[PDB]
Amino acid sequence: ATMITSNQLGTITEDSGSYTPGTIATATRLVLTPRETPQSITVVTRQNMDDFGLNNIDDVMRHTPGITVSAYDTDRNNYYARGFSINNFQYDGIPSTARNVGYSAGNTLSDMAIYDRVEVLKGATGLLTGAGSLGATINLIRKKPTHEFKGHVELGAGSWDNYRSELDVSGPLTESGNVRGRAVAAYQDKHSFMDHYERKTSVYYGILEFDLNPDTMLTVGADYQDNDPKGSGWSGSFPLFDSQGNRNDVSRSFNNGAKWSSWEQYTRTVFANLEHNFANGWVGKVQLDHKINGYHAPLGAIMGDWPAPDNSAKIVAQKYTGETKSNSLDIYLTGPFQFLGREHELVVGTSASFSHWEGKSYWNLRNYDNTTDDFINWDGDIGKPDWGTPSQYIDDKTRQLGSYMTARFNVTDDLNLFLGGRVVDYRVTGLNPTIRESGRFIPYVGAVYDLNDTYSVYASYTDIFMPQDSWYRDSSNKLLEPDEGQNYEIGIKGEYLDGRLNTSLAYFEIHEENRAEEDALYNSKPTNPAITYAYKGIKAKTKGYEAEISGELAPGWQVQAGYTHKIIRDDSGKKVSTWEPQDQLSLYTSYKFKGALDKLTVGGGARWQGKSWQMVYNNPRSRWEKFSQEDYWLVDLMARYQITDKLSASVNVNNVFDKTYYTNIGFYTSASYGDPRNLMFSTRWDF
Amino acid sequence: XRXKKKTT
Ligand SMILES: *C(=O)C1CCNc2c(NC(=O)CCC(=O)O)cc3cc(O)c(O)cc3[n+]21
Repeated sequence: ATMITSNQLGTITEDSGSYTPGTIATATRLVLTPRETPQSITVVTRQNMDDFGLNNIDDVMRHTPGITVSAYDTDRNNYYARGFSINNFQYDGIPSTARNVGYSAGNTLSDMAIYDRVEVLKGATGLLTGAGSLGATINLIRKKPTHEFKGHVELGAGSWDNYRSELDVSGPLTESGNVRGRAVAAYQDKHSFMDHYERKTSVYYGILEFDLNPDTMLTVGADYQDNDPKGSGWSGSFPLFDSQGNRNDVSRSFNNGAKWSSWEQYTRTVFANLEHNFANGWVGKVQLDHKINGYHAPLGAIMGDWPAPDNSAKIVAQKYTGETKSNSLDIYLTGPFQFLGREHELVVGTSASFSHWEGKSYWNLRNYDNTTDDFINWDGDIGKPDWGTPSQYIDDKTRQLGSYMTARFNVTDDLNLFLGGRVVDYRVTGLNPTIRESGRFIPYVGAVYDLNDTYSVYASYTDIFMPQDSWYRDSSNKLLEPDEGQNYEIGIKGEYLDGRLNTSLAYFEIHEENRAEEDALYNSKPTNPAITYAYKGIKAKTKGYEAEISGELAPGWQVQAGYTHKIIRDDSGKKVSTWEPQDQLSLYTSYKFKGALDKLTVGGGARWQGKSWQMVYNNPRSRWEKFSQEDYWLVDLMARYQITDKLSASVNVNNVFDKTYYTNIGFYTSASYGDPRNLMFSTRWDF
Repeated sequence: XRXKKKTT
């Protein structure tokens, strides 16, 4: 018929083995091609994740172009987006409130085995997502059930006793098709080059659809991922400084962690939602959502200038437990709007979210000896001390509301205007100095002009803010106004062949307001409660350019790659985010062969980042020290052979040259090495 | 940042 392989969220990727995307509504909730989208965008398709064996999300952020994957500890990584740290995840267009990573749970790792694509929206997301963070907003998208039947089961084992396996099954459940359903689940247990670390995750998910015509699908389902790591290290992989001695040298596989230390993060969620097709040529969607992010973290690790002369080092132990539920109501109407001349479109919409995070933390240990026989050569084996009584409780509930409305006017059959905004109110009624904000306006303004039938240009003023935590207060005792910012963008995009190939390069400049910087002088802290410690709020500026291609480079030649020049400093200040390389080159590509051996595909890619540095502190000598990560040229090859019409055979080797490099260097004075040469064989479906 | 208490 009208060839509906697309949808509300936008044309799917589990088909067109083309690394380039189809239509993303992730920006204005209004379906649009990339070119028709006036904000910087970069998306990892499914045929891409597949080719390179990008199993968990991390394995995507590493391969996403423009983003930098830095680490904290074994089970915690951070994503760098345009000078800032990405901290906004949007599942099927829905944001999440597992905001704080100190008590991280679920976000930094989601087995892809269930999504069709992960669309990252660079710039200022505020329009759709409420309070959030500058940089980018990740946006996973689940697998929606297939009309005709389809499914598969994949196995596969990689290095360090890395074994995994999923199973995808979808189709109709009644002749007519009034009802369609899909179920998928995967299992993965792997160790690591690092000693005693052996995490195992598992994910189940079931989604279904209920037709009735314009009484369009009352689709519903629920997913659940469970990460139970053991031997989890914490903050870095090893302490940068020994007792007082200079630097510390240690195997690529040392692990400050405790054999028993682990950071179990789990997330289960349920959604329900029915879309409706109105006759005016308009459609309105309504969705409910119940999700929960819990965390079971009984950490145990050795930290702090510790390889002491007598070869022994003390170790901090601490336990953190917590779950955090959330309900979300999001309804929206989006369709053709006649004003004059020709039809335009609006997308009136309002949302609501009721979260509730409660949790404990134990660090008032009892009857414990945290000293260790010897440092060097150690398999993080120490007693799992008895955590006394919770030493800090947590009972906070946030009620973020807000309504929005976006306009896609077109003065000319080339130039279209984007007027619109999202107002909002934030309420975090909890156990600490109650705070809330309301009536703040987040604006959305952009326009695209169609030059040749090919290239086109856009400009944009995206915005976003974030009511800050209570920790942050100023000289007096006021929580520095919310951390806000706007992304000033201008670039030109270009598509070729209905949308098989797609290019774009733009100039983005971000301006940060009230950035939370630790007040300095303030040691001679005068009486007032804000006493002890207080931060100040100073302005920051982030400017840079970005360019990346993606799509059908030839006949069956897929390629996606990008380069990004970034620089960020604070009011006539220094360079902040010195770890996120000022320049980065990402290039990934696969080619299927012609006739001769058209039963074989080959691919590979490479990333590059210029000098990376951090500013630590050598307590033992008080003298501050610099640390730089020379250069980065990482390459990885892949290959896959379709031996039978139904049954694939492939193999990826992720760090060809085995580049001994650093992933983090200035975290609480630690460091973590980099996945040395990976290797993973796989086999596709059937029997 | 975020709030509390690894060694201090
Ligand atoms: C405060 O003590 C800190 C140190 C800096 N930030 C930070 C982060 N990460 C961020 O949100 C900023 C991005 C970055 O440069 O890292 C995470 C955490 C997590 C925990 O658990 C703790 O204790 C501190 C912390 N901080």
